[PDB]
Amino acid sequence: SSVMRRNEQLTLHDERFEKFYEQY
Amino acid sequence: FTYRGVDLDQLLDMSYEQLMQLYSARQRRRLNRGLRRKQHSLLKRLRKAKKEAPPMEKPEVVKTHLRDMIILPEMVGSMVGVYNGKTFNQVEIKPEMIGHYLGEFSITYKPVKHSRFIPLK
Amino acid sequence: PKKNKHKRKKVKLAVLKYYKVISRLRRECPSDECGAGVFMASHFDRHYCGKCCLTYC
Amino acid sequence: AAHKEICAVLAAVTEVIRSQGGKETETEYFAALMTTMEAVESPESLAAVAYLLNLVLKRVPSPVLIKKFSDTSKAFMDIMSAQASSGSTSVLRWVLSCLATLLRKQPVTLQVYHGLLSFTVHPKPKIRKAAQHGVCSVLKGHPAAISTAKFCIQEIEKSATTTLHMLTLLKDLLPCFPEGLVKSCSETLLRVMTLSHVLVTACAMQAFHSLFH
Amino acid sequence: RSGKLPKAFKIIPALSNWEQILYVTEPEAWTAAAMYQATRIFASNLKERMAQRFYNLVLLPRVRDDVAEYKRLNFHLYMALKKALFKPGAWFKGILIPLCESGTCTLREAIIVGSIITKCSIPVLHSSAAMLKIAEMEYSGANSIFLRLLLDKKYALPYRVLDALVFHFLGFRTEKRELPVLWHQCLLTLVQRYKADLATDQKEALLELLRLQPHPQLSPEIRRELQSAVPR
RNA sequence: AGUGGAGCCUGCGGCUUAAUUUGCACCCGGCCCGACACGGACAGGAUUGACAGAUUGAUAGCUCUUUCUCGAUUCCGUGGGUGGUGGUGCAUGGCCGUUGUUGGCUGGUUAAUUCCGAUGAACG
Ligand SMILES: [Zn+2]
Repeated sequence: SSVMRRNEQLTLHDERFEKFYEQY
Repeated sequence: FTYRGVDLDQLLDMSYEQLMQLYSARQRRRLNRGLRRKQHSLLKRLRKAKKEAPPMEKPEVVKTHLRDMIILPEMVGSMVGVYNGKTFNQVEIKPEMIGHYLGEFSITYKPVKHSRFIPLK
Repeated sequence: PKKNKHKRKKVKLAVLKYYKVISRLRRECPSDECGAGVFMASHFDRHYCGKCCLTYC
Repeated sequence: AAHKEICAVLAAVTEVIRSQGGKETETEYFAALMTTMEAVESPESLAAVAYLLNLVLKRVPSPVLIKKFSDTSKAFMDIMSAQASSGSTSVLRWVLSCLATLLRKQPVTLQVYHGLLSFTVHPKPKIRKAAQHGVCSVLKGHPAAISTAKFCIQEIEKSATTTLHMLTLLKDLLPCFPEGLVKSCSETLLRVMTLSHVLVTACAMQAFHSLFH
Repeated sequence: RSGKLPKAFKIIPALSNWEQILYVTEPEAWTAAAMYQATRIFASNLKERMAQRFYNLVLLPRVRDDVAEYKRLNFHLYMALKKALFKPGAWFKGILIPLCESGTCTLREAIIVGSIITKCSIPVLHSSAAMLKIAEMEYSGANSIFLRLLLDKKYALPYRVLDALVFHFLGFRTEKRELPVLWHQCLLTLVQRYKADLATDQKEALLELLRLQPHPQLSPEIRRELQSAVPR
């Protein structure tokens, strides 16, 4: 986890990243 | 027509085990060494062509690459399109080629087809 | 004899032929892995199914 | 994984299991497992109890073996009958091993030794080799030398691959023979020199080498 | 060599004890065409777990063996990997990430896998997950090629994934080791494709990286692309 | 003593053919498969995997008919503009080898401590 972001101008998809490393 | 004193009608009835004496040495040894399965499939295709053809003209041609297959006495009535390198030479099976192979009816090479100085000064 | 690529036939609404009005127009596969929704292919002399080859002729 | 451990049969059985009940050694384990020996042909269990009988009995229970040598004699003879009727692999080998231990630590003894020597010409190599080592240990540890020497003479005179094995027996047993039986065995070896086979000749040369060495 | 395999081999995914059947069939002695057909059948019958285990146990060791032996991937095995990428979840979790985490990935396999990735279309969620997986592991020489080729796949990049990539770049300030310019090429690709998704403190972080870790040729181009970058 | 004379076969030439490989490219067939940009098709579903019968010289969904399934993992064409499991040469970090002395048996199998099968230390 990081500290900064892109801040403004909306989001489209939060992305599902926990379906790859959690398998093994 | 008779072959080695044996007519075609009894040749059809005369079976696989005692084919030895009516042949030459080479195909006798070839049959003694064990016949394979690919030429059996070729026999099956030839006879499948032989069934459903109407019986008042010559049946449909069966084509193959097999140049080295022993002609059985029961081949009389087939049409064999044997490869030569480029094309299929399709030939009628007469009763007279029982002892021969399929290679000598498919020639792989064409025949070969192959003025003097006079001083003036 | 160029290397042409086979094109899948865009059949128009191949989905909308296994149901009427309710029930199944085709049979249901009795398999353990799948079935009751995997439609049973019924060709003019035979049958053809999805996964584990439960085939009837 | 369970044979290389200290608690396994490689080390624990040899040291602490001979002390049955704190005193070494007791044949109460042997005296209560006749049910495995008779009317049971379960594989790999008779072999295991024969291995245990071979390994435990080696700690010289001489008065016990003297007093119940008769019981062990009939027990091992019915074992011989059962294994001849069945034809197993490991049970016969370790029961010949425990027979060897019994005969080394110790009329009935003569017939037990005769049976042990008769089960030496078995075609199976493990049984035959176990009987070979057993007869070698029993004779070298003798009033029974005449019996085994005349048995070897009669076994040669009755006859082809077992001749090499019993020639190895003769090679390991010529020095512990009486003089007349030494002369008879030398005459028999000289008779079998006449064959043109080289393997029996080499076995006889090694027997002569072990005798004269 | 050619033709069709017996159809009993194709009922292996329909079985329950498929691992024992796989061990009976001895996959280490298979040929390239047989393994290609096996990967095709395994990817054509769902069940991402068994496909991932097959890639972990069979396909990846064979790829390692013939790359170490013949110095090039096989033709039918290249097709096998292309067929395995048709199920991207099994291919990422079964081949790419374990080989990156092994720490002994060769450059030849790195270039081959990157060319396979750039041959194909990667889903945006799967590409972002791959980015996050690469950015979270330790640094290796061949991993920069994977990251650069995934970056010039040119997909949309989320918040946390891009920030994890940025801090992966920021994790190199105390490193006095000589650094390849391939890492700088991955960095230049990131800047060139995502200059509008770069905030301020990231930009001065990259300027102080270029000051701390300078390059004669490509670092001026990175400086130009950072200095002429519009935000938002 | 021969060859060069005759016959046999063998190499270069030459001639023939599909090739008469070479100082197996190919004959004749059948197979299999790069991104950049733009214009299209694309969940109406792009696409992957096929029961069968056969085309084929034989089979094979890699083929020719019949619809069953996986579903974005997409697939058609055009550019002298890049180009890629590209090939090749230079510099490059590690790593092998290259440039004395003294100790120390569950198993089946064969004649045979037979065959296979599990199974360490100092001194100069
Ligand atoms: Zn069904």
